[PDB]
Amino acid sequence: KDMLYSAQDQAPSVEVTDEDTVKRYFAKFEEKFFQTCEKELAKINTFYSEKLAEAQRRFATLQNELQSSLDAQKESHEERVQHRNIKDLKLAFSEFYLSLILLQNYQNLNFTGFRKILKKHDKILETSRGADWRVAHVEVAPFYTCKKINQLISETEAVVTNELEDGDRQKAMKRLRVPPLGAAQPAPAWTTFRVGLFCGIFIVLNITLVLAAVFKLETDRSIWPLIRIYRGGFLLIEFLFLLGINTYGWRQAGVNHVLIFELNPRSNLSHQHLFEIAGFLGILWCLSLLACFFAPISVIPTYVYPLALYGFMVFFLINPTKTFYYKSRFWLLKLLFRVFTAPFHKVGFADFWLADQLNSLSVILMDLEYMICFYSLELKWDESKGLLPNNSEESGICHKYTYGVRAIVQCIPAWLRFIQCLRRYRDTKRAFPHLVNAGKYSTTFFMVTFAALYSTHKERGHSDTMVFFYLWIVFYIISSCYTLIWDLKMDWGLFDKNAGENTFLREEIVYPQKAYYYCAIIEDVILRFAWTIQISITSTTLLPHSGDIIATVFAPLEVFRRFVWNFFRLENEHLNNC
Amino acid sequence: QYEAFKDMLYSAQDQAPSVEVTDEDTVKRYFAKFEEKFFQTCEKELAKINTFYSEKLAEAQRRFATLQNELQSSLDAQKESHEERVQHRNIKDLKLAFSEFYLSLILLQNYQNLNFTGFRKILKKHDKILETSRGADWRVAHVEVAPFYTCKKINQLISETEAVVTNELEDGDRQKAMKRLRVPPLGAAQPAPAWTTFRVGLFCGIFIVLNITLVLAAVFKLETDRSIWPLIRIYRGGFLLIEFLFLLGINTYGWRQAGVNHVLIFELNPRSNLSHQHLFEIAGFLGILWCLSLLACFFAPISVIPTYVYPLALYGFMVFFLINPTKTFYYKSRFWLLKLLFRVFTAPFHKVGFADFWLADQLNSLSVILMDLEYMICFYSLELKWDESKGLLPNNSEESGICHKYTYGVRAIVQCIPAWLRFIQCLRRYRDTKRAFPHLVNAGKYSTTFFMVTFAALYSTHKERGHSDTMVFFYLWIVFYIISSCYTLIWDLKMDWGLFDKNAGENTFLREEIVYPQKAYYYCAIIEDVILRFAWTIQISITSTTLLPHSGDIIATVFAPLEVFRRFVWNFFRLENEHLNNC
Repeated sequence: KDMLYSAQDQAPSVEVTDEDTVKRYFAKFEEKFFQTCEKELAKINTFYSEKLAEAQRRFATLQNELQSSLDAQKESHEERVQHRNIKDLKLAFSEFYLSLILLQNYQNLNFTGFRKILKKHDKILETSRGADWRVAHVEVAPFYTCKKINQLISETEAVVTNELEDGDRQKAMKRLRVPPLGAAQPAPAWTTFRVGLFCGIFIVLNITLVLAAVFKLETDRSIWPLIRIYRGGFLLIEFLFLLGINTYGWRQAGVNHVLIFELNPRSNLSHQHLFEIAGFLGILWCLSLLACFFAPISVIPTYVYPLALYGFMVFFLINPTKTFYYKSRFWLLKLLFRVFTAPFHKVGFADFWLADQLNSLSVILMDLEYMICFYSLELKWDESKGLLPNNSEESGICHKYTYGVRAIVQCIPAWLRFIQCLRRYRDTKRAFPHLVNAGKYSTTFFMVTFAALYSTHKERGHSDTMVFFYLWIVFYIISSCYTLIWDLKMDWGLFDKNAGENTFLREEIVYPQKAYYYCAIIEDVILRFAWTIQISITSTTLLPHSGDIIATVFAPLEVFRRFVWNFFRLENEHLNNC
Repeated sequence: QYEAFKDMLYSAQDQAPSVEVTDEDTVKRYFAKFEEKFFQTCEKELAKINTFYSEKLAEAQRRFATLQNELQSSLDAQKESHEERVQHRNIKDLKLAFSEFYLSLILLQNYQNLNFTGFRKILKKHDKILETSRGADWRVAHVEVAPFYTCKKINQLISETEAVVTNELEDGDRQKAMKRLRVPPLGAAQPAPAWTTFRVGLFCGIFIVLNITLVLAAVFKLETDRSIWPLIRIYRGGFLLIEFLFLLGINTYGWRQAGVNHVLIFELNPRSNLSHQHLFEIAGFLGILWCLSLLACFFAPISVIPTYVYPLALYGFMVFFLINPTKTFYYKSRFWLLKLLFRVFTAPFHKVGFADFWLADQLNSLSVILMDLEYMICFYSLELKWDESKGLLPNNSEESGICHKYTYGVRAIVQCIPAWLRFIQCLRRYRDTKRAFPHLVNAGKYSTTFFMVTFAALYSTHKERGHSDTMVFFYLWIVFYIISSCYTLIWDLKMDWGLFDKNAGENTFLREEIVYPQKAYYYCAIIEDVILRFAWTIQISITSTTLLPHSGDIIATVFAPLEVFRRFVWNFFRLENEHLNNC
C-alpha cells in the first residue's frame, strides 16, 4: 500500500551528500521499520494477553456455575426454575465464547496484517531483515498457535450437555455452532443481470424509436392524441425510476426509515427491483408505441394497441397468485385503499406520503379522462376508421376546459389532502398546522376554479372576463408564495432564526455538502413557479398548436420537483423528532 | 439405523390395534415379538456401527500414512527456475492433500455424531412408544461409547502436521497454511461487484437487439439486386471469432462447477484469474462493434466513404484493442496471450507447455479465419481498383475468378499451417522425451491432413482438364478421407477421453471414475463428436443430389459454426483426463 506508492514516488536525490549520508538514511529507514514492527508486536501481545485474561476469568465463572448446577442435580416450579437457570447459564457461556472468539479473531487478523505489511515493505524496499524478524518473533507467537481455550470450552459445553441435557449432543452442537462467523446482505446477481438487460433494451429501443420518428414518420399525421395517451406511461416509468433513486439514497444515508415506516425487516422493497420494474414498464411502453406508429401486422387498426398496455399494468397488480413479489403489491393495494376513503380510517404517514405524491402526479389523473372521452364519443369502433387525419374543436370538446370534467379531476388530490388534513385536525386537536394547511391547499381549489371560470366565460365575451383574470394571476401567488413558505419553515425545517456557524441552514445535517442544500432550495424556487411561462407565451401572438405543448415540457419537471422534496421531508421529521 | 428404526416403528403402529380391538393374549404376544425384534435390531445396529467405525478408522489411518509418506518424499527431495516451479507445485499438492484429509476427518466426525444422535433419538422414540427404560441404557452403552466419536487423534495429528509444514517449509508463514487448510476455497465465485454483471447484461441486451434489428432489416429493407455473398466472406471469421470467446466463457464455468483444479495446471497466479463475466463482456463489446459495422455497411448512411472503411476499420479496432499498450482493458491477460502466441510460434526454441499445444489445437479449428484473411488480402491488394464508389459491379464481367482459383496453391499452405506447426511441436516433444509411442502416431494423424488437402487440390485442378484416370485420384482422395477420419475418431475416443477402455466394468462405455454429474452428457458428447467430425461427407451428399453450379461455396458457411461446436464440447472432458496425468 504505502510502500508501493509513497516509497517508489519518493525518489531521493542520487547525489545530494556524501555516501555516509546515504548509508545513514538507509540505516534510519531500517531502524524505523524495525521499531514499527516491534510496536505492532507489543500491541498484539498486549491485546492477546488481555483477551486471554478475560477468557480465563469467564471460563472460571462458567466452570463454577456448571459445577454448582451439576452438584445440585446429582446431590413443577423447581424444574422450571432449574431449566431457566440452565438456559441463562448456556446463553451467558455462549456470549462469553463469542466475545473471546471475536477477540482472538481480531488479534489474528492484526498479526496477519502486520506480517503482510512487513513482507510488502521488505519486498518493495529490497530488505531481508524485516521478514526474518517477523518470521522469528511475530510469526512464532504462541498465543495465536494456542487453541486449547476452544478445546476447553468444547469440553465444558459437552459436560453441560451430558450432565444436564442427558446426552443431547446434536442440540448442543446446533445451539453452539460457532466457528467461521461472518454474514452480509448482498443482492442476487441475477437481479443485477436482469436490470442491466432491461436497461440496455430500453436504451437501444429509445434511440431507434427516435431515429425512426425523426426520419420515417411524416408530419401530416395527427400525433397529439398519441402523445396524450403515452405521457401517462412515460410519467409512470419516470416516477418509478425516481423513487428507486430515492430509496437508494435513503439506504446509503443510513437513516433508520424502517422504524418510522414500521415495515417488516425486509423493507418489502429493494432499489434493484424497482429499477427492474421500471425497465419492464419502459420496454412495454416503447414496444407498444413503436407498434402503433409502424403498424406492421397487416391492416390491424392501430386504435387497439395502447389498450393492452393499460390493461397490462393493471394486469400486473391484480394477479391473485403469490408471485411477482406478492408482499409489496398487497401492501401498496391496502394502503391505496386506506387512502381513498380517508375520514373512515385512521391517519398514517404512508397515507400522507402517498397522497402527497399523487398531488403532483396531476397528468396521470385526467389522462384517463382524455382516453375515455376519445374512445367513447370520438372513436369509430362500430365501423373501421382508424386513421383520423383531420382535427377540429367539436371532435375534441374534452381536450379543452369547458365543463368541470377537468377541474374536479384536477382537484381530486387536492380534495383528498384537504380531507386528511381535517381528519388530522379532529383527532389531533391541534390548531395551527392543520388550519394553515387547509388554506394552503384550498388556494389550489380557488386557482383552478377561477381558471375554469375564465375559460368558460371567454367563450362568450362577457366584460368581466377581463376582471376575473386579474384575480387568477394574483390567486396564483397567494398559492405559490404561500406553498414555498410552508416548504422551508416546517416541511424542510430551514431558515432557523437560531442559526449557528452555518448560514441559513440547520446546525446539524446528514448530507456532506451544504451547497447541495442551497442548490436544492434554488431549484425548488425555480421549479415551483413554472406557470409564468404559460402566461408569458399567452400574452403575445398565439402560435398554432401551442396549447398542449406547454404541458408536455413541464410534465417531467413537475415530477422531477418531487424528487428533491422527498429527501428533506423524510429526514427533517426524523432528525427533529429524535 | 435410523431408517430401520423408523420402518420398525411404522410396522408396530400398523400392527397396533385399538385398546378394545384385540385380546390381551394377542397384545402380549405381539409385545413380546416387538421386544425381541427391538433387541435384535439394537444388537445389529451396534454391530454395524462398530464395523463402520472400524472402517472409518482404517481409512483415516491409511490417509494419514499416505500424507506422512508424501511429506517424507517432499522433505527428501528438498534436502537432495524450473526447480522452483516444481517445488511450488509439490507444496500446493501437499497442501491440497492435507486439506482433503482434514476435511474428510471432520466429515467423518460429524457423520459419527449425527449417527449417534439419530440412534439416541430412535431409542427415545422407542422408549416413548413401548414404555421401557432400556433405551437409555442401550444409548449409554453404544451411542456415547462410539469409537469413531471418541477418537479425536486425527484432528491432533492433522494440526501437528500443519504446524510442522508451516514451520519447516513455510518458515513461519502461518497465513499461507491457514489459507491452504481452510474449509472453504473454490465454489462461490467470489462474487464480483454489481457493476460487472450490469455491464454484462447491458452488452448482451444491446447485442440481442442489434441482431434482431439486423435480421429484420436484411429480410425487409434489403433490395435483391447485388450478390451479397462475398460480403459474408469478409465477415464470417469475426462472427466465428466472437462466438468462440463466448463458448470458452461457459467452459470456465464448467471448470468452477465440478471443482476440478484447473488454475494450477495453468501455472497462473492462484490469487488472480479471469472470471467468466469478464470474457462475456469482452464478447459483448466485440459483438456489438461487429453488429454496428455490419449495419453501417448494410445501409451506408454517409455517402462519402461508401464501403472501403468498414471491414478495415473493424479489424483495425480489433488489433488496436488486442495489443493496447496502456495499463487497462485487462492488460495482464493481453500480454499473457501475446507471450503465449510468441512461445507457440517460436516452437523449436522454447519448451512446450500445456497452453502451447492447447492453443495450437484451438487454432487448428480456427483456420477459416486464416482463409478469410488471405481472401480479403487478395481482394484488396491484387484486383481491386481503389478509386471506385460503393462497388456495384455485375458478375457478368470476366474479371472475376482472379482470387477464386487456386493458382499458386496458396490455399493449401495457409489451410495446413496448424498441421505443420503441430507436427513440428510433436516431433520436438519426442526429441525431448525420446519416446515415440504417443507422439509419432499423433504426428502421422496430423500429417494425414497434408494428404487430405493436397489430394483435394489435385483433384480440383485436374477436374476441368478431364483425364478420366483422375477417378483413381478421386478414390485416393476419399480413402485418405476415410483413414484420416477414422484415426482421428479412434484417437479422440481411446486416448483423449479414455472411453471404450478394455477395463470398463459396471460403468458401461465409461472409465472407472468420473467427476461430471451425469452420464447422458458423456454419451451425447460421444455421438455428437462422431457425427460432426464427418461433416465434410454431408457436403459430398449435396453434390450427389444437386447439379446447381457454385453450390458448395454457400454450403461451407453453415459448416463454419460447427467445428467450434465440436471443440467446445471436446474441450470439457479434455481437461478432465489431463487432470490425472502430466505432460
